[PDB]
Amino acid sequence: DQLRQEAEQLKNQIRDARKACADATLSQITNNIDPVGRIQMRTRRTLRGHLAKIYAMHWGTDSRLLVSASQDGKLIIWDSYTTNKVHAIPLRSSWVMTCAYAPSGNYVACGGLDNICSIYNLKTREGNVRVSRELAGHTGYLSCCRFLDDNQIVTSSGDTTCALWDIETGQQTTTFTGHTGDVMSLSLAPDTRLFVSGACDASAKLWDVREGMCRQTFTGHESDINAICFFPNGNAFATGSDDATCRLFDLRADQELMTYSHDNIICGITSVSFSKSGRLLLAGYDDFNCNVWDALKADRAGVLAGHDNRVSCLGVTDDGMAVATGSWDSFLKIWN
Amino acid sequence: LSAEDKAAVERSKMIDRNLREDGEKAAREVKLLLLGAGESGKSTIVKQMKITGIVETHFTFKDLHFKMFDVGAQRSERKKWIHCFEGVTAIIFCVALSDYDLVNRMHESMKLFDSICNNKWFTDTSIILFLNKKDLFEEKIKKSPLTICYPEYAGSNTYEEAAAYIQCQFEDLNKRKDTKEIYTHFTCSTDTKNVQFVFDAVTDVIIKNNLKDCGLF
Amino acid sequence: AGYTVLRILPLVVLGVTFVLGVLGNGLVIWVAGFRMTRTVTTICYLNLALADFSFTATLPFLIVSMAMGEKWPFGWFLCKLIHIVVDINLFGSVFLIGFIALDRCICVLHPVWAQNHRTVSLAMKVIVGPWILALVLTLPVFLFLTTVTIPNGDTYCTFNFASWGGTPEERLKVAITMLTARGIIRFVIGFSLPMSIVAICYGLIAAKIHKKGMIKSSRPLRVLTAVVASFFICWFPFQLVALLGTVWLKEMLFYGKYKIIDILVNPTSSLAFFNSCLNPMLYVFVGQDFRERLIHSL
Amino acid sequence: VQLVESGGGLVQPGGSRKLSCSASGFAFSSFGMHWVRQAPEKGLEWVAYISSGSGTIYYADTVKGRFTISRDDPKNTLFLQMTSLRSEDTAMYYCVRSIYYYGSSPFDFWGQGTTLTVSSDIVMTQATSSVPVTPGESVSISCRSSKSLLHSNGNTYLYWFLQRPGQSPQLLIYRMSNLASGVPERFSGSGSGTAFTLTISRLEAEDVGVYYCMQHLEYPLTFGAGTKLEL
Amino acid sequence: IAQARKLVEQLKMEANIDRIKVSKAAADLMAYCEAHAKEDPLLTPVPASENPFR
Ligand SMILES: CC(C)c1c(NC(=O)Nc2ccc(Cl)cc2)c(=O)n(-c2ccccc2)n1C
Repeated sequence: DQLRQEAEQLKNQIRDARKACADATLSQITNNIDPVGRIQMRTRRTLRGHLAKIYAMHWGTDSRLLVSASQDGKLIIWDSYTTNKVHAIPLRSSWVMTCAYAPSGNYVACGGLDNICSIYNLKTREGNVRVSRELAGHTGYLSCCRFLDDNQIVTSSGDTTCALWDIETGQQTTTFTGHTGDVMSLSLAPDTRLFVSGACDASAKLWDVREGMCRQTFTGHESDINAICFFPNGNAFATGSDDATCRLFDLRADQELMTYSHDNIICGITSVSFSKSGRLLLAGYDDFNCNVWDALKADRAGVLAGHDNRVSCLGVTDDGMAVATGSWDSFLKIWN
Repeated sequence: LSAEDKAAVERSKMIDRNLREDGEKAAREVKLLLLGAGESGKSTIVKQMKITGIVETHFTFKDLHFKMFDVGAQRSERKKWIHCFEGVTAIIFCVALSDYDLVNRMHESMKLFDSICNNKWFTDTSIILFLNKKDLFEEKIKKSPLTICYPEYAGSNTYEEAAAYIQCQFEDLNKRKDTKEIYTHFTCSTDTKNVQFVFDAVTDVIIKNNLKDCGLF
Repeated sequence: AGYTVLRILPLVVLGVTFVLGVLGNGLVIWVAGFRMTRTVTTICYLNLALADFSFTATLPFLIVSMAMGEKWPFGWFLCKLIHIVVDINLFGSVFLIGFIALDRCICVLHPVWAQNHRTVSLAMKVIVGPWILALVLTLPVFLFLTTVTIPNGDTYCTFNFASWGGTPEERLKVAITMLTARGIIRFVIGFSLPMSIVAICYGLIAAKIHKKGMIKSSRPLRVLTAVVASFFICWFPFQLVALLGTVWLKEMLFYGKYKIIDILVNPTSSLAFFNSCLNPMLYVFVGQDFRERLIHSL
Repeated sequence: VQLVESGGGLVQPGGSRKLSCSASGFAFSSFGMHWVRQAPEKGLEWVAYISSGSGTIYYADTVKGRFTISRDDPKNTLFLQMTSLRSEDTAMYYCVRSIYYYGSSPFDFWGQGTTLTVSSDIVMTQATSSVPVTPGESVSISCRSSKSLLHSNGNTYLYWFLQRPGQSPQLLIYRMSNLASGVPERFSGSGSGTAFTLTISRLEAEDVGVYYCMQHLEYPLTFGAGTKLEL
Repeated sequence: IAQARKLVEQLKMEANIDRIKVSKAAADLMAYCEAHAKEDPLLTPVPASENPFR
């Protein structure tokens, strides 16, 4: 306990350092901007293929193809424009909690309770989708996997550690230790040199992909963080937690900027995404309705109540055209 | 209009028929979640049913396909992945009877049982409780007393009464006696009668589920 | 005389049957057919609902006919369309109730077989067997039923065999034979096949749950006895009045000995249409899963 | 991926023959398959097609009724049953695979072919038939479509094939804009619904051959007369 | 006990951050939002002829 004391000293120093910077809250600065409150989006498409709970969905960089992960053991790539199914991948493990779509579009990744991030090659000389390589160095369930390139994927796990992988070799080049709880989500920076992680210790950590160490730690929340997403600028991010609160943290200021919580909401947040300009915060909820938040004024500008079951995943296209929400009712909807 | 988007739709409808045929094939198998805190007979019973991460086990008995998921090699927060098993037909929970005096270890089994039995994800999910190592329990109970696990135990130190006491202390941990049933069995090296017990419990659960789908229940 | 209320209560119950059956069958068709996952039970309930929703929809043209002394005002198309829908939908209601009984019995007596071989695709393939049998059993209405004009100026929808016979005795001989057919099929296919199947199948799943001790409330026995008796209380009086009228078919026509049966045909038939009113309440509303979709999607 | 045709030979005019396509190295059941024949010293003509799953079958108007196309997915083979054969059915029949989904490259792989020696349409016209070129020049092959190939979905259904001397055709540009896997970036495609262009930048010795257009907007799929480059 | 020696090291590294005041850090998020508000399709209902979804 000799050096446990200096941990409180450094915590007080950091708290004072970020207290001094908090001269004016974001809410005061946004008392002049025009509010948006008429955000009403309607279900343009309903993807009906899955026969079980949908745990993860990921949009393609083309804003048209999306990959969907469900517990029927199927990974489905959808044509959001025509509702068509491009591919239906049979997974070895049906307990998949995450799915990523490669920015190039040539691969999809799938992980879950099998502790393996499986890479699937979508574009082969044959016509089938084949397992490119199974990444099996994690000890807990994989909660999130995000592609940095065709050869680099960063995965979060229930082993409390995030890992950076080299796909063609299959070895985790860099491991990211420092959390004390199961890491539940990942969000790559737009430049793909940083990433934030949200774990069950109610803390978010900013990591350096190249360096391998965490530069910042954010601990506004009270319960475990289930969702994390960077602001489109890359300088901020928003976290969703079982606390029923969404927070906004700014890396440069290094603290919480705004809190998105309402009294009518007791359920936690399963997924968080930002609009293309970052003005809207799309958060998934266990009340069966997604909630659009004015990210600058922290007001509920809209509700997406089209799901009869808990929303688990939601994502916005790179074009910003539509927001897709997946839910445990087995249905994935595209909202515009 | 559709030029070759007419053939993408044909593919989208050909890989939508396989999803139905895989969902029909996957919904005809009983899904069992195998649990148990620390050292128990779960590894032992998995041998009795004729088969890191989830150890999925397949076995068929009396034309009924089973799919057992062992989550033992998963050290994480159960709250973050226990909801993945919400639609299991039944939970198989293994408790080692010989752990009453060990390290205390029997009380940990009760904490794990209470956490899952009253879990909001399993309110109707029945539990097949396996009180394993009944042979070691009877050998040990003559010398070591059950008082070392339960201070408030008013009874004799014999196997057939203390075992019933253990079954009562585990079967009274549920607060949902109306909506779900616990099937308890004592097993040490049972000659393939554990599969019979699981089959009977699963058949009762399937019948009760078929009644709930109808209005009879 | 005292035989005046008998001209009223059949009209009152059928209007009540029309409104309640339309509302309940529409609610079940919408909730089960659109707001619920397709299951073997849901498909059977939706098919049973379709039969007694269309039958209730075609009820008011039998209400106005009965109100006007069985005279048929509508055209020859409707008499040869509204009585085709009633015979197909009424014989389809009884064969879907039997099918639901058989499925409920198989799901309890052989749960392992019902786990490995009971699929939505197989249910859809087999759910049309009752529908084809109802279609085959309505051919006497397709061919022999038409509107007939009386010199007084009244048109009645009835089975006319003038074209089929071509001779006054020969028309009667085909008329008696074909009427005895759709009378006897009406009892053996309409009541003795569905009622026996319902009694045996629900009796078997009351002995099974009792032998295995699954009664934790009086709701199982109450729902089972309701689905068994309600089919008997509604369907039996009509099928007995009709079987009597078919066993004594010649006496009613040539001598008119039993006019009590003819005046009982309208109340008993109304009671047997009220089963279409009770079917959604007894089979789909009892389920908590269905109720938790009506209020969760209201 | 290998597509091997068999069943070719000399037939008296009026007889019957069955062509086989032994397909190995790829998921045959997931690929729609085509038969494209080439009359000797002449251009490509599409004759038949089976969708994946066998649900959709189309035939050329010339062979419709007397030609039958079937596949056996477990046996990984494609069959063309030919009856009422005439003198103008003598051609090298190519077996072509095509997979249809968003972003796919249909007609990607062509079989070797087999020779028979029997003793409205979206007309596609190549303006030229021979083009003298040097190994350093940049030829721009032209193509003309009778009906506009641009669709409401935004895709222009024009494919570019290169058939080297004594070889099967290879897809270079599918949907007129993006080049097929395995093709050098020198090839490029452009066009505006009609009047399409295939631009080659550094014409190597392996670019010499006959270039064929094909429309995939409507069946039957019509090919161009073919533009040849001589070295 | 290495947990304390590493946790204090991480806290020291996190302390050495050139933090920016929230006012400039908050006004730089609304600067990005207005600079891309026009190109945000979810913020406003775009005409049906420019929306890929019906
Ligand atoms: C409903 C009206 C149109 C009706 C008949 N038509 C049917 O009763 N159709 C039918 C289909 C299936 C089943 Cl299970 C039971 C009945 C019928 O015979 N009537 C009758 C006529 C004379 C004597 C007795 C009854 N009346 C009045």
